[PDB]
Amino acid sequence: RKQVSDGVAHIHASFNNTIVTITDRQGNALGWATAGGSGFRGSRKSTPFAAQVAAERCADAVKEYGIKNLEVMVKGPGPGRESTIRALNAAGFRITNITDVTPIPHNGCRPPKKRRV
Amino acid sequence: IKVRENEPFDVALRRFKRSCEKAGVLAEVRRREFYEKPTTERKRAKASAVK
Amino acid sequence: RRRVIGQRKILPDPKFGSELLAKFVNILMVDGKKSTAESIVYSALETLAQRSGKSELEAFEVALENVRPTVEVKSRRVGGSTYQVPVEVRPVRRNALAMRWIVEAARKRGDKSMALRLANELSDAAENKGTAVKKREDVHRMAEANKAFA
RNA sequence: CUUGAGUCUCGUAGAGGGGGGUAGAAUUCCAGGUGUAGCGGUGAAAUGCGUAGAGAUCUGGAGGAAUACCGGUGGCGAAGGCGGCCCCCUGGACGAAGACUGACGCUCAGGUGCGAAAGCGUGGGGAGCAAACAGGAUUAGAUACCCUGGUAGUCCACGCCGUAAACGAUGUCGACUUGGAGGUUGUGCCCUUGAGGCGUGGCUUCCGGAGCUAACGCGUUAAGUCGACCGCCUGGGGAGUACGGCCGCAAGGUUAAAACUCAAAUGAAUUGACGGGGGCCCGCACAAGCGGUGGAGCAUGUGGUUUAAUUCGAUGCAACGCGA
Ligand SMILES: [Mg+2]
Ligand SMILES: [Mg+2]
Ligand SMILES: [Mg+2]
Ligand SMILES: [Mg+2]
Ligand SMILES: [Mg+2]
Ligand SMILES: [Mg+2]
Ligand SMILES: [Mg+2]
Ligand SMILES: [Mg+2]
Ligand SMILES: [Mg+2]
Repeated sequence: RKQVSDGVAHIHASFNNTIVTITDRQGNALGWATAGGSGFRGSRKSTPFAAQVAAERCADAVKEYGIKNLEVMVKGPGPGRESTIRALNAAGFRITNITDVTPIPHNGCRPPKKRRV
Repeated sequence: IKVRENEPFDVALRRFKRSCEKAGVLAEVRRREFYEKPTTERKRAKASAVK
Repeated sequence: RRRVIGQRKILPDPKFGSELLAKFVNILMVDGKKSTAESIVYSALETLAQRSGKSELEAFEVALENVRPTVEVKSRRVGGSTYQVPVEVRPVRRNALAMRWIVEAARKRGDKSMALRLANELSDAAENKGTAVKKREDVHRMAEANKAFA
């Protein structure tokens, strides 16, 4: 509705869910879409496919924003982390620079115990 | 990691990503530390590396 | 199990010389009554041919087209998790399943005599109407919705 | 007297120690911009957080703890233990040539001091994790494992506590005893013409011979062959318990029995069996299909119930149209 012609694509590929938020280079959320919020839940929403079917739905918003091309901001493991890209890259959206913003602490915080079964 | 390609051919080149960061330095920290497991469990790798 | 069979060849349609159409008679063939059975196969087969205008084997495959499953899910118990991993079905299996469904559904179509059941239910498939075409699509829905595993 | 020990000169490497700085990565929190209906979590969930606008995303800021990569069979240390970088104060180990003192050594009950973590005191600090505790789920139950929160504590300063599978489960010092492979750092030499090659010291992994061992195994870093000194063991349970002494703020530590009771307890290795161990296979075992049972009427066998008697026997798969 403002025609930005281009922005950036954020992907929060978590181990349980994946979400894609397209925003102008400034960092202002233009349009977002999440796997879970796309029907399938639990086991199904945490699959690679889920990210794709969900991601494509994000473009269904940030596209009518004049957007032509965009970058890639991937962080965290889990599926879709790679899938999400192809969706956009193939959704006509001209790609450009793929970057892995995945955080990596040089040893600072102590992770939680948990997981013990 | 940073990656920019010239000419639209659609190639991820996800190499530079997993060629260092990604999992490992992540999957390792995904859950509670080791505290003891490193000075031992981790040092038992040679028990396999030696042969 | 670990064996390696080949293919139990069948008498190519006892009236059209078509192996494919032949087994179709075997499916409906019950209690070794290959005679009484096939007698119901051709009747509804020729009837539908006369009604559809085109030959039996024609409307046969045609109506079968809408009953041919392209893919299906399979059970795989790997670690207490019984995932229904989907996977496309080979050719011979595709048509095979179809014929089975057609008969099964026809046998309980609820008409008066099998002749009508088979024939009538055979047409419904040609235009995607009877359970035949339904099962196919219903099964395809299992997949895709499970394609995450695929 | 000089080979033991030590002193000097000169270098050698180092997460060795005390103190003070300091950088970047991330976490959480606060503020605001953008944006909208989810997020989070699991095996599923649910609690929980979201329209009072979360999550995601961007900007600024607050703070605490820990230093990815280098990094290892690595290095240092008496032991515990010790990892970013910078400086300051500081201890030890090693080689080199020699110069020097001249047996000044080794060991050591008691004694002295150092001592992981948890814990205790006072006063600070507090992001993340997390006993307790609180919900939610699981279950027959589940005061647990799992999820959502979360206090002590963890961090700091000074003091206390002295324990650990404080482990190489292997006291210290010295001397001899075939080898092979590799890491670490010092030093002598070689067209150094090279990292290349040869030697020769300290340390350290791995394999292993002789011999030792109950066997497993150890093996010039011994558990081999000897010497000097010390500590400790004398069946299992009761029991590192009681009592008393000492120590302690306390939690408790330490020294340390008896009655009674059993004929074992124990080490290693062997064979087999089993594993919600692993690898490779087979059977209509599964999957792939067709038809059945379980519902129905009746036959029939069986338990039961009854009976004067309901003759006796078969009662996981291997009993129940079975001996009949
Ligand atoms: Mg918890
Ligand atoms: Mg402490
Ligand atoms: Mg305290
Ligand atoms: Mg050492
Ligand atoms: Mg050996
Ligand atoms: Mg034993
Ligand atoms: Mg067989
Ligand atoms: Mg079966
Ligand atoms: Mg059936």
